[PDB]
Amino acid sequence: NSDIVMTQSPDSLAVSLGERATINCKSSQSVTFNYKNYLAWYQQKPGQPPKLLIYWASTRESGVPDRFSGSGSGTDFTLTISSLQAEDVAVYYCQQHYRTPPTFGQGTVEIKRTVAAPSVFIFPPSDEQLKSGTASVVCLLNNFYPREAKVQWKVDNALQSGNSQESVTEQDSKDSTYSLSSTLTLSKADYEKHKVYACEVTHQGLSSPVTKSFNRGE
Amino acid sequence: QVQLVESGGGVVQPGRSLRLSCAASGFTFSTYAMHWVRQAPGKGLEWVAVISYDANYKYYADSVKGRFTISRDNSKNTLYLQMNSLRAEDTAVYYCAKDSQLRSLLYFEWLSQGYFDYWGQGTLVTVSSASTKGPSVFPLAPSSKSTAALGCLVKDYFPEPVTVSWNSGALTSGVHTFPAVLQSSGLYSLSSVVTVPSSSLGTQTYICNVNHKPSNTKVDKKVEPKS
Amino acid sequence: QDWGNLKRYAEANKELVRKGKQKDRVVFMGNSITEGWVANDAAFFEDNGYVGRGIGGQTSSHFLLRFREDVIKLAPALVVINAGTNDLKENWGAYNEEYTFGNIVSMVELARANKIKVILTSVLPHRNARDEEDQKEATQAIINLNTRIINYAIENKIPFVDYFVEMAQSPNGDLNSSYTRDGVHPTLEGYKVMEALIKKAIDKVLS
Ligand code: NA
Repeated sequence: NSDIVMTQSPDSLAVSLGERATINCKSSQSVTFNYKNYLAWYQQKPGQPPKLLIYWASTRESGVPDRFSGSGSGTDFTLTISSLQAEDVAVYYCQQHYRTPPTFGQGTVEIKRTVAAPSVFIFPPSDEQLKSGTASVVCLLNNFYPREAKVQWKVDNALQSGNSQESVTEQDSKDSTYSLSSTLTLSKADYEKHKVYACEVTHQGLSSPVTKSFNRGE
Repeated sequence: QVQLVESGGGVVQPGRSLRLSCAASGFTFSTYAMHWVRQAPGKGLEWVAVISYDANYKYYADSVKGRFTISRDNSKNTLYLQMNSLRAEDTAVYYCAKDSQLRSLLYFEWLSQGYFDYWGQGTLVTVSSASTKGPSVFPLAPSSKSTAALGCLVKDYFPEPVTVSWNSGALTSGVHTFPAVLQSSGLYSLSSVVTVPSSSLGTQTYICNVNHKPSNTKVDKKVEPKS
Repeated sequence: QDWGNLKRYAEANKELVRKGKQKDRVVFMGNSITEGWVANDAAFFEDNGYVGRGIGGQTSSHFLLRFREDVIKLAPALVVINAGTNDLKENWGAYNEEYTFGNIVSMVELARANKIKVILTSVLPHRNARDEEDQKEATQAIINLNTRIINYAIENKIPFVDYFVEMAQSPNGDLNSSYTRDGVHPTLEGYKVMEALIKKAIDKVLS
C-alpha cells in the first residue's frame, strides 16, 4: 500500500530506426531528496540480465553510448535515445531506490515501420497425432506489422473460445515484421465430429478479414 | 572487473526448498549491501531481499516474507537465498545484484538503497511437479493449394528448451521458430515453420531436426505434402 | 562580530592553562547536546577529567573556527566530536552534506597534526513530528551524514560511537521518548546511555 509505484505511460512505444525515442516514467511520490534523484534506468535484452544505463536520473554509466540521456526530478523522469539504433530495441526499466522496497516500472521500445499484411496459412492435424487422441490445428500469420491481429477459429462456423493459444516471434532483424502462430487444441472425438475448420484473420493491412480453411478428410 | 555468478537454480517441486548462491569477485564484497531480484516468465523485475554489508540487517518483499531467508558469508564472498515452501508463482530467473552504496546503514526497513550497479547472469527457478518428458514431433504439411509454408509441431515437452533446425542447418532462410507456450498440462509446445518455393515441394526434402537435451531426445521429422 | 564565538570559552580557557597541564584530558566538541551534557551531568565531566566545549546552535563550520583555541590549545589527549545537528537544522544557512562532512575531516586532520586522538560520533536522532514523511526525511538525512562519517572513520582507523542506533526508536527513527522531552535534547536518562557508550570508547583509546 505504501510501496512507491513506478509507471511508464505509454508502456510501449514504436519508434522508427534513426528517430528519437522518449520513455516517460512517473513515481507515485517524489524520489528527489537533498538535490539527488533516486532514479535509475536499466536496459534488458531478451535472455540477458538487466544492465545499468543511467543512475541518479541523469548520469550515464561508463560504456553507455552518448545517444542515451536521462532527465527529470521529483515524480517525472524521461529516458531519451536521440537516434534509435537496432541494438537499442529492448525492455527498459525505471527504478526508484529512495525507499525500500525498491520498485521498478517497465516499458518496451520496438521498431516502427509501415503496415504489412500477414500471409495466412492453416495446417490440419497429422494423422499420426490423431491416432493418439488429440488434434492440433495451426494457423500461421507470416511477416506482418503492426503486431496487433485478431485470429478467430471457427469449426463448422461455430466460433471457438478458450481452446487456443498464440505465440509471436521477435521483430525480424531485416524487415522488422512479426510472425504469429495460433494453435487450436481439440479432442479426437470433437475433431472427427465436424467438417470445416477455418481461421479468420483481422489485421490493419487487410481491407477485410482473410479466412483460410480446410475440410476434414479432403 | 566485478563479477557475480549465481548457481543453484533448477526444477523443484511445489512445497520444497532450494538454496541459491551468488559468488562475488572484483570488489570488496564485505563492505556492500547485496540484493536478490527476480523476474517471472514474461513479467518485470521484482525486488526480493536485501542484506546489509555486515549481515546485521535483512529486509524482504512482502511476497516472500516468512518463506525466504537471505544470508552472506563475507569470508567466502558469497551471497545466499534460502527459499522454503516454494510456490508456482516463485518461478522466475533470480538475479543477485550489488548495491551501489558503501556500507549503507540499514537501521530501518524503509530506508534508501543504492542503485543496482552490477548484476549476475541469473539462475532459473522453475517450481513445477511436471516430470521430464521429450516432445512428440508432428508435421505441418504444405497445403496442396499452394511461396508455400510448412513446418513441425513440437508438442508436450518439459522442461525448456528444445532446439529446431531444418535440413541439419542447411536451411535457415525463411525459418520462424516460435517461443514455447506452457499448456494447461504443464508441458510446453511450439511450432517451427519455414516458407519455400512452391515449385520445390516435389523435389526438395524438408526435415526438421528437434533436440531436447533434458530428456536426451532427438527427432528428425520429414515434412512432405500429404497424399 | 565574532562569528565563531571564540569569546564564549576564552576566559574559561585561560583559567584552565593556569591550573596546569592535566593527564588524559578529553575535550568534547559539539552543540547544545554537548553544552547541555555538562549542565545536566557535571559529575560525569568533573569526575573523569573531561572538558566540555559545546555551544548551542553552532554548526560544524563554527566548530572548525573554534578548534584551535577550544581544543588544540587545551593540549588534550583526545577529542570527542559531535557535529551536524545544526547543519541539518539550517538555522545558519542551507545544508550541504559535503561541506559539513568536510568540516569534520578538517577537525580530524587538525587534531592528528597535533597528536590528539579522535573519537567521532553519530548525529543524534531528531524529532520531526509534523507528519510521518517529515520524520522519515529527517531520519534519512541524519543516517546519510552518519554514513559518510562512519566510512571515513573506518578507513582512517578512528573509533566511531553510534549514539544513533541506540537512541533512535522504530519505526521512523524518532528520538526515544525515554531519552528526551523536546525530541532534540537528551534528558538525564538519555545522557546516561550516551555516557556508557562514550566512556567505554574513551577508556579503550586512553588505555
Ligand atoms: Na586518532
